[PDB]
Amino acid sequence: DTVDIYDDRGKLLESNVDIMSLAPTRNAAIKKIILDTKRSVAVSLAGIQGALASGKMGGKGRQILGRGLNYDLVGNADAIAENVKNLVQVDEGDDTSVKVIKGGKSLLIQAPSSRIAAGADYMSATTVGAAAVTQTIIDMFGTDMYDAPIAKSAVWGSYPQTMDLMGGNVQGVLSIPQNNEGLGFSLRNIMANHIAAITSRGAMNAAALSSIYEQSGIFEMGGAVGMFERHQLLGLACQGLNANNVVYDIVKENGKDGTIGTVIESIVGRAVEDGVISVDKTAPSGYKFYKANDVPMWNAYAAAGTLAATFVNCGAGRAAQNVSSTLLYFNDILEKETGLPGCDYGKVQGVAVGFSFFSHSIYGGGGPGVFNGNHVVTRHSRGFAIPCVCAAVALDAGTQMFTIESTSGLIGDVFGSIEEFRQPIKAVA
Amino acid sequence: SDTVDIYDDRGKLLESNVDIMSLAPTRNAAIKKIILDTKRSVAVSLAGIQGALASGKMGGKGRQILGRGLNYDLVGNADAIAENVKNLVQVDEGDDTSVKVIKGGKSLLIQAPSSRIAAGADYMSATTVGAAAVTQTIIDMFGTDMYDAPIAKSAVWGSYPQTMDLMGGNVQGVLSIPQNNEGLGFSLRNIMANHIAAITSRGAMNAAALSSIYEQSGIFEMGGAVGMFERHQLLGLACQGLNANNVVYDIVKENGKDGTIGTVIESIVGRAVEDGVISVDKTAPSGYKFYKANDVPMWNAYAAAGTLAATFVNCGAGRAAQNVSSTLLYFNDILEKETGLPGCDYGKVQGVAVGFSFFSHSIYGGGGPGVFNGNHVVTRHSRGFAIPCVCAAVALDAGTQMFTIESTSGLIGDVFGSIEEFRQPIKAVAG
Amino acid sequence: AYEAQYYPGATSVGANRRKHMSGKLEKLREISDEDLTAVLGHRAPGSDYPSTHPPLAEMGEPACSIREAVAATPGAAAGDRVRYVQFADSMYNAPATPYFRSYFAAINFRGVDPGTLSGRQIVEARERDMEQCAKVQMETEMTDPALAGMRGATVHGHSVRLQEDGVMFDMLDRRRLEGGVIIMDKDQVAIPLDRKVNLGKPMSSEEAAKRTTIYRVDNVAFRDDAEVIEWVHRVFDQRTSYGFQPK
Amino acid sequence: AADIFAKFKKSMEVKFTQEYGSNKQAGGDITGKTEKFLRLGPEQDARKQEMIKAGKEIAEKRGIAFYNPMMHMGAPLGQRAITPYTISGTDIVAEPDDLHYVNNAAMQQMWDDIRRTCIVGLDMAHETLEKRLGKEVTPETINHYLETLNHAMPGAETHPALVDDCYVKIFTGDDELADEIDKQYVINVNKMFSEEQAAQIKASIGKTTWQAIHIPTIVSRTTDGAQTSRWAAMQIGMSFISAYAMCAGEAAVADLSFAAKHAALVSMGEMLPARRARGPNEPGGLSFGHLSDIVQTSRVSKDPAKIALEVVGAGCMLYDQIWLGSYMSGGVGFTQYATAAYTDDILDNNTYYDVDYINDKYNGAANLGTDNKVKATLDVVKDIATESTLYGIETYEKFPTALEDHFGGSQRATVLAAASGVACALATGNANAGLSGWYLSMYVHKEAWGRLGFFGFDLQDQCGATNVLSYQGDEGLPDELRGPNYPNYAMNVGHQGGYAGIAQAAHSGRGDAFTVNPLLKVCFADELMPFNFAEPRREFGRGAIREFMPAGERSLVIPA
Amino acid sequence: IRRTCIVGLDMAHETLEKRLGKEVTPETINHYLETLNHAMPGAAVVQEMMVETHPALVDDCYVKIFTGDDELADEIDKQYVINVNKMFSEEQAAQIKASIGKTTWQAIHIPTIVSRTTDGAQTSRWAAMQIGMSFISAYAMCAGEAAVADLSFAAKHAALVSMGEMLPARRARGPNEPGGLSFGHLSDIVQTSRVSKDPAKIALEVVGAGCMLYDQIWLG
Amino acid sequence: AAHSGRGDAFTVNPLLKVCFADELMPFNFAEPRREFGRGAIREFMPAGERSLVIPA
Ligand code: F43
Ligand SMILES: C[C@@H](OP(=O)(O)O)[C@H](NC(=O)CCCCCCS)C(=O)O
Ligand SMILES: O=S(=O)(O)CCS
Repeated sequence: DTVDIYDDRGKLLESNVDIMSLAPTRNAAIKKIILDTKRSVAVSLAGIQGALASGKMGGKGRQILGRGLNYDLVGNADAIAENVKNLVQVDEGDDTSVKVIKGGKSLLIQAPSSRIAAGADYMSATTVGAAAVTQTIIDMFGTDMYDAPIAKSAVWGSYPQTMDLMGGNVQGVLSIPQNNEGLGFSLRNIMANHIAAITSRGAMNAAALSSIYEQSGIFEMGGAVGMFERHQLLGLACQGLNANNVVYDIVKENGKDGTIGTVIESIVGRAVEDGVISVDKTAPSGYKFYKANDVPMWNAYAAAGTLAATFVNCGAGRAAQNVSSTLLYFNDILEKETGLPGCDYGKVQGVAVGFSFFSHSIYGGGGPGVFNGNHVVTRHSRGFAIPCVCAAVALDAGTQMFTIESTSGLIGDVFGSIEEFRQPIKAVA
Repeated sequence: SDTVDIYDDRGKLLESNVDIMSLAPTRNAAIKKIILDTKRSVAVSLAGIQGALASGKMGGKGRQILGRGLNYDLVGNADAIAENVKNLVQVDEGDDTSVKVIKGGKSLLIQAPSSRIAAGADYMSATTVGAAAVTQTIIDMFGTDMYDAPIAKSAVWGSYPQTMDLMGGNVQGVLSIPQNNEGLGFSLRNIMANHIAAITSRGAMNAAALSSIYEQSGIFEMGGAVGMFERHQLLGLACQGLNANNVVYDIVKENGKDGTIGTVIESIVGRAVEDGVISVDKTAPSGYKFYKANDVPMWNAYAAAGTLAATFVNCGAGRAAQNVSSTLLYFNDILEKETGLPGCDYGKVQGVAVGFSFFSHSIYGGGGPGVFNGNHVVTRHSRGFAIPCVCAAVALDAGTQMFTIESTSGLIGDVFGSIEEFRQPIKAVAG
Repeated sequence: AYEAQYYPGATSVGANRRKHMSGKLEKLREISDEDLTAVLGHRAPGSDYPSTHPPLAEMGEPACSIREAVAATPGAAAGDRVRYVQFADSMYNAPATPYFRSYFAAINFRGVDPGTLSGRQIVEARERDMEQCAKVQMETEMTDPALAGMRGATVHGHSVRLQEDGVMFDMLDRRRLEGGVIIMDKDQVAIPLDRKVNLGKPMSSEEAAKRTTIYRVDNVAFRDDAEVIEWVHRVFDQRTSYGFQPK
Repeated sequence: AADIFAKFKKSMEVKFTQEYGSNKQAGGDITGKTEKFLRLGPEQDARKQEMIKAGKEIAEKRGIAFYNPMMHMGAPLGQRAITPYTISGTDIVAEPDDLHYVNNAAMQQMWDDIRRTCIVGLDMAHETLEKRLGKEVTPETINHYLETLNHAMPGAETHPALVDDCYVKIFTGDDELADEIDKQYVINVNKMFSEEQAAQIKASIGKTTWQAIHIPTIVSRTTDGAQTSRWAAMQIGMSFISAYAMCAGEAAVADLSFAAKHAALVSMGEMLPARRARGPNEPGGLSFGHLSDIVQTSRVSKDPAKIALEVVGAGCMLYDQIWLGSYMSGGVGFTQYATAAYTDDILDNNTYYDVDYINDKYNGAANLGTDNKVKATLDVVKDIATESTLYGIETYEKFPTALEDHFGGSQRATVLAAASGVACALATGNANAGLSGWYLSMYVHKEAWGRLGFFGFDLQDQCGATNVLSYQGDEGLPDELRGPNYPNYAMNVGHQGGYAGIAQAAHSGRGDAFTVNPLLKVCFADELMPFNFAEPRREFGRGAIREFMPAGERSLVIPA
Repeated sequence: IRRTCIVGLDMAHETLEKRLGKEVTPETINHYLETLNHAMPGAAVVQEMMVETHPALVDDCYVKIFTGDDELADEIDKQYVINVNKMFSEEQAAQIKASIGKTTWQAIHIPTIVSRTTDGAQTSRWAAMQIGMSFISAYAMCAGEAAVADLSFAAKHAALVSMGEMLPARRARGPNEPGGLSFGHLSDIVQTSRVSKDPAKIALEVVGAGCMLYDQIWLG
Repeated sequence: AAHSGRGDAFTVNPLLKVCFADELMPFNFAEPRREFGRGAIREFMPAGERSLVIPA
């Protein structure tokens, strides 16, 4: 199983790269992306100063009256960065990097990888960053002994009274491990707006990075053992990483006047030509049931077609709303028109059903940008349906209410400064 | 730069002038290897899997699926099962994966590679991958029809994903699921005193050293050691757990035959005064001599060393493991009475000692000290200065507890005691 | 290229289903654009389309390869609101069904958001695109005024026994018979129109049954269609097997 | 079956062709395809008139808008007639309103009984006493200790009359031990079950002794379900200390405190993940096997179809009306997604027809036994499910009233899929066979009618077929173990009720004593509970008539 | 304390004004609040042939709006408005209006029986469902469309103020329980600081209520 | 007490402070201890009673 990986402009990145070489547990760039997501955290200096001044800290609506501290954190953000780097870093000169992002309002704290190798999970980054910021505040701004709690909770929110830092001003790409729906789901717990914002709204970059996270979290959860390793790697290569440029070829050929039906025709034509499926039986009415000679390859083709169709539908409409219907109906009409199961064997189709329901009804969910791989609505597809959601959100034009800015302004501003995230396909290739 | 030198279990010198900065969880190579081995190692109960398949007693406490029994000779084929599972869990032919058949094929020991850990956010990759590998191997090798696949799967993944964890499954590591931690960074704790006593073969000082290694690693993970608190925790760990300067072995030796907690307090305060750690800040009219700490982190380290020494004395004297819940409390309390300074951890050790006491000396006894760990609501308070004492106590018991350390931790003892860094924590930490 | 086949089934229901999925539908009536806007109810008839955001040209776009490769719909270049058209179809031999309305909308129109339920089928897009889709669905044989209709809320009546008049039940009574022609006098959410919209003469029951896409033992038994049953069985067998093992 | 088909027809007659209240539906043809809608408004129900009057009166009394049917958009509720519901397998006629769990006392009492119940293992406590305390336990000592537990558990500062529903019983797999113990505290497996059922129960629990603990219902209502375990543990510790003459305060007795409090404690449910965070003893963690076992229909009946159907009825109610209808969702409720599977006998008619079909094709494979059962293959599942689904569709298309009754497609899809899955699990004795038949029924329904169900009813049914036989980590468990916390099943209605009945059928058709847990079958095998788990569907009907008296009412400590 | 929840009206209003292009005037808010007070106790407002919770058993359920906008509170029907100026002293009222801003909030109190038959996680779900349905009924928008989801997501998360947060896994209990109710929220629930000026009586009342609520109920 | 002596309107959350300034509550949150006293003497009427559906 050898594919080519094509970047979002349709150019050739690397030729003949073996599929197994591209696995989460083997690829160096994917491992680096995982490590950076684990260690990097973002601090809102503006929010810290606002909470200190107004006492608005500890969650939604909370405000302590009469204990306001008036510190110019934003003005002295450079010295704060230097001291936070001094505190966080384990040894001098290691991988610890702290940058001041966007004119002092926010910080980027990337704790050293030693703090990751010397702990069970990624929360060391968040806790050490919050501790460093709190210590630097108390140090350089001369906070009284009895004002320490206020400076602490202007960074830590309500922790430990709450499980997470509710109302805090330090946060990372991944939520706390206590929020997982299962074993290994932590890497899947990244909302769609985060991936849309990180790649600066680039559809085949948001899709690539979201699929990288999804497949990392599915390898972690024992989803790729034996033949399933190949099963998932084929899907990742074909859908997420633009294997052999199929997705972008389909996008170009069905862009100007395409629909879901034309993309279905494109996928079935490419499958029949490449030999992935061939006519097994012909019914008396002339309908030709097809049989999948290469079952994981057919699943990969269905996933690539799903992503391409989401591109076409949500780019013709310029609304991230249509992603749920695209994911449902591409697979559904593919089953109807070929006689074969859709991508991930009805799993992607069912995830699209639930995700279209919950984004179109009174029962919760929300816009397509609040769904992640850990969501109970969308935790079912084995890495083939959330990439489409993230790509759709990146491909919206001001239609959503809970936009990328509203939910992930800090995340976008801070993590859009890493090249391994703005260009995930180039990194992986 | 605070520098001590480490004295091994028998009081010998290990290496001279170890910087306590090179002794933290985030810098020591032995500690990092211990953490990785704890994260990746998992033990599979082949006998339990076979019994679940034959009887249908799978999925949890009381469950039994009737009429769907599969009879597979799992224990008889254990070498083949282990070989196939090693094939399935690997990432490359020749990585640090290892599958060993422990105790005659009744159980398996599978340690996932470091690549599975580095490419996942936390430690459950080893558990899930090992369980999936075993289930795949059973399905492949014993010819399970696809309508019996659920039974073969749930004989391993007991009642999961319905339950958050493998409730009733026969694949278990040492750490609990990431959801079941007490808080941020608490995961690397949660290894009960019985396991540490078993791993070190009930060597009280070795057990205390290893338990303190885990507890301080959890502290560093939580972000409770940054800068001056990093110095605080490093000094405390080096003095108490690692027997730095032989200050705890000497105290135990001096109160060897006839010595109570009070004599330990006198010895520790004498050493603190002699070393200049504390001085006489005042003198009340009654002749009392209020003391002031010239080095508060170092005085806390001395208090922790004294607490460990007092637990050694008052639990080896009676050869009971139930004397920690009173030793840690009353030693620190009497120490503050004697010197006018605060106890170990500024009272947090005494508070967690009260926790041990009421949770183990009461009608709400949740079990003896063998169940104590740093990842519990009752025992999470002290910053890693109390739990080493509990582990030392359980290592110093004479069999007065209902649960023998063997009966609850034999497999963990076999799996980890075979590793040098787990039987001799201090020598590896000393490097 | 690859010629679509769209569905298995040799009966008349299979033929109608292929018609609806491929959209090769026959004109059956005319609805004036002002009438269409009035019945939809998202804007005053013959008035400029509102905008939820500025135009694509006015505010520029990020550097997506998909944006530059995919041509934005005419209703998205103008930043129109994402409005809807919803339909309720009768089980008693209506000429359309939810999933096949959805297949129509998905195969034949760009940038739509067809959603399918048992009792209602909603299509969402920009206002102009939804106007096009509603125009096609209203002027063809896909929609029977007696056995269908726009309903933005209280869609109950798809499975209820028809009226003696021959028209589906409507709680809000949006449209009904008047002088032999189904006259619609409320928008699709029961906000009355100032005008009466004449949607024509409803089809005869024999005609609707001759051009319905719902299997029924009365008209076309699903049990007697071996090809669709075989399609179900094949897809299900493959799903189950490859859920066990992808090989 | 013809008899069940007859009762289905009679239910349609009493529902549509007969007038209820003042809807003026008297007359008609239940095989007819037309009707005239009178549009009488919500005032046709009479009970709805009661609700309107009460809401208006409360609106004047309190001072803010409370309940005005005119604020229904368009026209008020009931533009088509308000026809009643008949509980499957019985003749009590129920109004739709009375089947909303808020309005049904028995419906509430069911969950208040599963929630407040716990079972604590007792061998380890006696073993610790014997070995490490010297106080040998003799059946006289157990009698005294259980007497002490039985009223201390109610609290003894709890009100003597406010906690009358708070008692403790024991059941043991040791036949000779249960003989001496005072029978007021013993659940006797040998005389509550048949010989073979009791044989399997004893074989599965071994020689072990267990306690069935039921804390007061008012305590369960006030707090959550996680208070049950702690209340039971505290009362157990108090009873051990006060019944065995043991000092409280020494260290060694703490080992017994652990052993008797929570070392062998089996919870009804377990923990849930974050979005639905909840603790033990909530419906999201209650397995399908555990619900199959809480229903004592297996213990008291030999008919497998009746057992599976009764489990389906109770299940839908617990998992749809309470769990998904209230906890995860709230609002008006989901009573009519649930009444489909335990009202009007459509499900019973379909399932009895499937029993006849299987017994005719597979030599009585659907009869009780364990050797006649056909091995589960794709051919058998395809055959049984498709025929079942085709018959159910033909019945909806042949009786327009049955179609109007299950007006929303979700009810029809649930009924068809439940019948198909129950039939497949009966024929094959494999619960996952029933699951795969369920999903094939959903596919046949979708392809036949062009519509399946609500927007997201097909989530676990598209994910359904492929995950039934997978052995991957988060996909696949035997059904008996599955539950509302299963990843596919966590958030959708109309399924989880039928899933439990599927697992019960796989073991009901074999004459099995229990589905997944014997401790639950024996724990709830006690006719002292205020709820009758032997037949739950008859219990919901009893509540809907205002003839069910629950526990946890505070009338004694409240002004009158 | 358990059945009570607060949901903001300004984010839903932004959603309605953007996605649908509606105008949110005081008369539409009067109509919507009347609709909501109908629908919150468990009644239907959109579709037909369904049950509804009996008004006698859920009579302790209602929804009120308090706003830091003085005018918007002024022309809204004064049966659904918690008037800050009337209820609070002018200094405290000024502090509150400064703290919240010119934003409107809903004070939802779902039925007691629903909270007793369920847990404290019940409240936000029930409130969000009925708020979404009331929006749908009162603002003439489609039963199912993306704007409805945004309102649901706003009510359920984006603008929800829970009495308590959710507890960690070890404590086998959930949201809006006594263990998530921090000390600040329990102080704010007790309304002695609004009614009296004795600074010691306020603290003593908070102690008296907190001792009960925590020790007797939460810890048992 | 940290804020009451300062005469502050709210402790940490004004939304909760204004949300419970309603007189329709069956429980008087102005005098909590007095409410406990009333409850202890069988003179407090709570909601949630099911006497309508329960048999007499
Ligand atoms: C606003 C929604 C979208 C949403 O997220 N939920 C709604 C409404 C909601 C409300 C209706 C109460 C009210 O009026 O305030 C409740 C009761 C949930 C709640 N808040 O308790 C509900 N639906 Ni709905 N909902 C149902 C159903 C349905 C069926 C109804 C089809 C038909 O022809 O009537 C359709 C979807 C489908 O096509 O399957 C449906 C849609 C819809 N459902 C459309 C309203 C449709 C309309 O305007 O007519 N429900 C059903 O399938 C039957 C049972 C009924 C549920 C009430 C009960 O069983 O207790 C109710 C379940
Ligand atoms: C999805 C999720 O919603 P949120 O993610 O919270 O918006 C979840 N809903 C429930 O799982 C579904 C309840 C409604 C079910 C309606 C019939 S499918 C919940 O309440 O947390
Ligand atoms: O209208 S929806 O199908 O989304 C919900 C019905 S319960």
